[PDB]
Amino acid sequence: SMEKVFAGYQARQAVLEASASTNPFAKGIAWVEGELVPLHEARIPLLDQGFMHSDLTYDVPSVWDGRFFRLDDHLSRLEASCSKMRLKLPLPREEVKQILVDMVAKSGIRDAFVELIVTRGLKGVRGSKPEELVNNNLYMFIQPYVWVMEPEMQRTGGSAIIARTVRRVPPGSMDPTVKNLQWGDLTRGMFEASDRGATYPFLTDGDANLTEGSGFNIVLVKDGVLYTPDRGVLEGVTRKSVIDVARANGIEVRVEVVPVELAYQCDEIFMCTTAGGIMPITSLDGKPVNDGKVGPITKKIWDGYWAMHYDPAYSFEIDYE
Amino acid sequence: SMEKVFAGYQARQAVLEASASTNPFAKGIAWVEGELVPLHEARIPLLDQGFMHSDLTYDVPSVWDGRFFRLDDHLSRLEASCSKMRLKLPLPREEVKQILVDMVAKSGIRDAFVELIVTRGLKGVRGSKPEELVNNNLYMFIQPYVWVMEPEMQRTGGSAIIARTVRRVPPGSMDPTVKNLQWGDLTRGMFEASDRGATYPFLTDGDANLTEGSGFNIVLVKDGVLYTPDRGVLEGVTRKSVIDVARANGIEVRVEVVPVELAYQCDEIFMCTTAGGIMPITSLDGKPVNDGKVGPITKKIWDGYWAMHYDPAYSFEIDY
Amino acid sequence: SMEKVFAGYQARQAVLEASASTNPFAKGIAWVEGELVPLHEARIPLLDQGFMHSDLTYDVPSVWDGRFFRLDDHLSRLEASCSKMRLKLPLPREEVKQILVDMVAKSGIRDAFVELIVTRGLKGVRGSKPEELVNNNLYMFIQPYVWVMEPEMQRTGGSAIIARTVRRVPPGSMDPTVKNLQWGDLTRGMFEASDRGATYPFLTDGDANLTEGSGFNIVLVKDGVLYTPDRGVLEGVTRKSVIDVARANGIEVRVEVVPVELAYQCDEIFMCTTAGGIMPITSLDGKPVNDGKVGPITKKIWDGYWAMHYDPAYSFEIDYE
Amino acid sequence: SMEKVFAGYQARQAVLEASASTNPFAKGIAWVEGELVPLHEARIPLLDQGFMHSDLTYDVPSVWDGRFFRLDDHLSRLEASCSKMRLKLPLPREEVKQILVDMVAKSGIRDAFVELIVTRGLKGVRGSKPEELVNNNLYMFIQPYVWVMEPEMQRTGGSAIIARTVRRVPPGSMDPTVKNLQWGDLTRGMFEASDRGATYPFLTDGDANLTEGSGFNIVLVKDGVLYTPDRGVLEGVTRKSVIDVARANGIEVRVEVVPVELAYQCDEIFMCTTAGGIMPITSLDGKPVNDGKVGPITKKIWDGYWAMHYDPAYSFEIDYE
Ligand SMILES: [Cl-]
Ligand SMILES: [Cl-]
Ligand SMILES: [Cl-]
Ligand SMILES: [Cl-]
Ligand SMILES: [Cl-]
Ligand SMILES: [Cl-]
Ligand SMILES: [Cl-]
Ligand SMILES: [Cl-]
Ligand SMILES: [Cl-]
Ligand SMILES: [Cl-]
Ligand SMILES: [Cl-]
Ligand SMILES: [Cl-]
Ligand SMILES: [Cl-]
Ligand SMILES: [Cl-]
Ligand SMILES: [Cl-]
Ligand SMILES: [Cl-]
Ligand SMILES: [Cl-]
Ligand SMILES: [Cl-]
Ligand SMILES: [Cl-]
Ligand SMILES: [Cl-]
Ligand SMILES: [Cl-]
Ligand SMILES: [Cl-]
Ligand SMILES: [Cl-]
Ligand SMILES: [Cl-]
Ligand SMILES: [Cl-]
Ligand SMILES: [Cl-]
Ligand code: NA
Repeated sequence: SMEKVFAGYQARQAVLEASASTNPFAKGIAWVEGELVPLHEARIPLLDQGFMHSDLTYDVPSVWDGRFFRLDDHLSRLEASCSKMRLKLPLPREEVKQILVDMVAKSGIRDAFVELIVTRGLKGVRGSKPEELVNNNLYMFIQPYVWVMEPEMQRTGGSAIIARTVRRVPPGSMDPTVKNLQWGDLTRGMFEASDRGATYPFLTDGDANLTEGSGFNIVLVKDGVLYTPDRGVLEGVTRKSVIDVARANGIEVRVEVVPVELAYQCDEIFMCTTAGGIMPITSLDGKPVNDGKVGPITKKIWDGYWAMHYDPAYSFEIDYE
Repeated sequence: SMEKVFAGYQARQAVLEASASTNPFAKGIAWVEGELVPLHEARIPLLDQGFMHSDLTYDVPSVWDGRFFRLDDHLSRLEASCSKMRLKLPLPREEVKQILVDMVAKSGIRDAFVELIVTRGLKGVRGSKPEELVNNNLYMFIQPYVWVMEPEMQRTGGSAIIARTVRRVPPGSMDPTVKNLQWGDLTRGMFEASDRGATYPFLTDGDANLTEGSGFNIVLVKDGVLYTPDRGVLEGVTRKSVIDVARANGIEVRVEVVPVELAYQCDEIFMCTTAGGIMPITSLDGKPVNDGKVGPITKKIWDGYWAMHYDPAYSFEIDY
Repeated sequence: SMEKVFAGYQARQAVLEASASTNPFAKGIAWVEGELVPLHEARIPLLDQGFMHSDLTYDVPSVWDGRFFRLDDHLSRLEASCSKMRLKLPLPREEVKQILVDMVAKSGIRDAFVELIVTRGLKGVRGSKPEELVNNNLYMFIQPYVWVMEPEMQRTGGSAIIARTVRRVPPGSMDPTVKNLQWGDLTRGMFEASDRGATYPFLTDGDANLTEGSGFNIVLVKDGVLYTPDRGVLEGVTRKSVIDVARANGIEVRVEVVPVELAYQCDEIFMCTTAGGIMPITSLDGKPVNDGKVGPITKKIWDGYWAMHYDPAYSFEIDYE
Repeated sequence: SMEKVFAGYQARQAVLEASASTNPFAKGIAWVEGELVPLHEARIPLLDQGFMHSDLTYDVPSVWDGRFFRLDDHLSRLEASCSKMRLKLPLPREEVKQILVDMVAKSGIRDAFVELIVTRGLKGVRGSKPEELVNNNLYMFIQPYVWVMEPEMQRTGGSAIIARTVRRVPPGSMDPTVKNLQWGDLTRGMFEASDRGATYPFLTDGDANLTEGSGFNIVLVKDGVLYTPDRGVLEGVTRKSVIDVARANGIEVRVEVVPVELAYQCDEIFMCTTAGGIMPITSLDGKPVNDGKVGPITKKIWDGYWAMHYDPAYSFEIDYE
């Protein structure tokens, strides 16, 4: 149930904040050039191309109730993203896995936002031969779980708008399956949502089709069928878990081109991302979605998603010692 | 004169190199939270939104022969970029000017690449009211002049391609008049150019029109008339200087939609940006541009652009 | 003041409507291969490439109160469209205008919809040399004045929507300054407007900018300044007349890129085309434009536009004997 | 065996030519308002919206060696196209099939190009209720088989270019799965190919991906795998047959987004459409495709495609009495 899941998070959260006075990693821990530092003290070289030209890729696994969730899927996506950008994970994947879990155990964080960043390094791409672009930089940090939609808002649903002043960066400019931090369009959508009195922007592809929002995939529900865009979006691990939950309940999920018009004619809407999970949308463009309540299929997806966090096929326990 | 301008630069480079053993700022100086540090030692907070989400704007003025070139145009464009992104220059504009001048003077660099970065700060835009987004961060650094085209290549021109695996980010996603560091498409084009045996990628808008390249504007020349794209590109200060020079010489500049086909049927091609100046392109898609030599109008713009660096209306001397 | 012009047309309508029994051309007259036939009896070859592949351009001048309005501008734009499409007006422009006034004369129509069509001919472009594509076909007809907005609606303003299920054909696909009959996107927009309970669709370029609608240009007014898109649209003769009226009245004109958001924050909206003239819009997306009344700048352009039809510099009288 | 197919076609061509003196339908037959006329005498009303605004859909089945090829697949696609455009086939599809067979038998054409056109009718969409737009018009005609690539050129393959002055109309403007005659972009591409010394234009989607050409789908072959675009194109019946032949031969076909770069790195290229069949491309942008010869996998698809014309699951024999 939703109340039991959030009550456990609130308990573990309070325990974490009580440890902050004696554990300098309780607010987060970062890995910078082989050194573990408190997150809010972490610094990176100004000349790092991940800053100078956002020449990087990244990925965000999570920890819930002391259990890493689908970590191997995120590490595999990071490696695929690195290869698409001609980057290379600077450490063996097995060592990265050991460092990540050790950082979580040192922080004591039971519900964690985990981020890995692989940047081009100190040498820019311009005027460089491929041989001198191999010293890629790696940054990792753990921090308390981040909510794109706060737990209280998940009980009643959120408000969204179809963005009309900004469209998603097309794949011909930037591959949206390569997770990146070049959030120019998404930051614009967030400003438009604030100007229009809503919280979440839904960005189109400029061809009257839905893509994704500012840090989440979009799923529409109409007549017992789930619809989510197949192109122009990140292939989210949460979205993959949504498909797993729907298949277990005999619910069809159509991963295809989704017209904007369907968002106005569907029964339920919810957002999905690692930093938040399953987040219902009960208002669109100032009007309620159907009856303005969290739909029944959304709760089924919501309940199943968090149940997967204790399935040993998708999670493993962390030894905090 | 190309040889005269470059010979002066190489001579000043020897002076800078000889000073490096006793000046820790000779390789660059950075301004971080009110502190001046050697550029290669400068560090920024990991949680800065300029890194966490590239939530920033920036601008790049330059120094040549100890003269700041068109600094007030770059400072004004940075302020216009900040307002468009709901950022604000964290220091008064005049105070920023004196810091940059003092930074250049401390470094001893006579030909300088100067960069100013304004990021959102330590708090992200997501789930935030406008009041908690006013603590923007400022980063500035001086570094030796950066060449998108090396001086020796400018004498003969470079090789370019029309990018076919990537197109420019449309203005409906990111305003290209707001200078930003989200170079996803530009970095892809640089890889495609390397894959195809050329140096400079020319990105289209996907609608079969030219836009800009990986850090430079594009100007085509046909029958004595300059053509440069009017939308989907940065309004470069170098491009504005090109128009200034062509204005003084009676050369018509057409800032309009430029179709891709014109790049294959023009007489001269050259790029322009602060990090390099006027850079001729004598080869396109593996084929020569006209006669494969640097064109006469390009040389006219070239000579006029560098003479502008000693015009008091566009520059001022730095007291080292 | 609308009444004088409308009553003139309404009274001239009765003279034409009462002459329907006697006049075989009161409902229209067409020019097909050198012969003149009643409009609703005209026929074209099935193999004409103007039908087989919409391989044509066209233009619509008009007659008002027995005065051809800016006919030479429409003829020049037609010749420009032909050259851009590698077509050629199959008769000297001088013979075309003489044939045109003769057709209006025999029809007796005082307020007429005139349409010229130049098609590729009977031979298709596919697998053909340039020399085999020179026999272009010409089709011309006169028709009673067509209103994209009824005169009664023009006094109160109409309802419009920003199309969300369709966007305008980009110039890189089809040159919108070459007037064509490939209305696939405009027809979809008209269906969307009917679906959403409005009359007129406003199509975007997919990049959150305004373009044009189904057969008209769009003009926005805010703080006494006219705004109309500068690309991706037809350079309409009515729009050029709107700008001309603005020149004579000291109005600032901004022919530039108009973002979609300006339509939701402007003071007045009106559309313009030869088939209807100046056509106000007082409702957008189900909400009133400003105060929902025909704004003062629109009424100013409206009165000036129809006064040009009696200006000898822009019109000339037809001799009906 | 390309000779076996082409020689049989030439023998039937000689028989049809000798009958042209006595048969007025040997050059084609058209169905216009229930009347059968010689194709080159067929006329349509000028005011038909299929001409006035290209407000129509169409489809092209074919006859080979006296056998209709996949006719019901074309009729089903025609019905799906009509429904998407809010049109309706003006006759029962079984009667339409009976009429088509009767026209082919009456013409004596053994290898035929068959075209069916459904237009909006005489009343335009602009300012109309759904009731007044139900009188759709139907045009059908038979004519000798049309070759987008001549049989002799199919032996050595043709030359193509990636169009750089034009891009395909995006689906947000016009649905490419709805076969239409609004060939504005395709005609421009055909002119660019002629300007650049090539025969066939390959149009991109504007996002550095391949779509289709001027009346054909595009298939790339690399390392034994077939690639063809999954969006922005017509879902061709010939393309469907290509997938059928490749599946019967254990050859993988990937219907997915195809980057432009793959066209410059692949082993074989061929086009496919009803009017011509499998058409190899051995030159791209003035350079040979691999060795410049018709590839082995292309010939395998070529042989299987024509063998399908005698498979009872994809063809049926016409009784010419
Ligand atoms: Cl609490
Ligand atoms: Cl994202
Ligand atoms: Cl986030
Ligand atoms: Cl299905
Ligand atoms: Cl649906
Ligand atoms: Cl376990
Ligand atoms: Cl354990
Ligand atoms: Cl000097
Ligand atoms: Cl003229
Ligand atoms: Cl033909
Ligand atoms: Cl269509
Ligand atoms: Cl849009
Ligand atoms: Cl109309
Ligand atoms: Cl019109
Ligand atoms: Cl009279
Ligand atoms: Cl043979
Ligand atoms: Cl009409
Ligand atoms: Cl027989
Ligand atoms: Cl029926
Ligand atoms: Cl070429
Ligand atoms: Cl699609
Ligand atoms: Cl298919
Ligand atoms: Cl590839
Ligand atoms: Cl069957
Ligand atoms: Cl069958
Ligand atoms: Cl048979
Ligand atoms: Na959008």
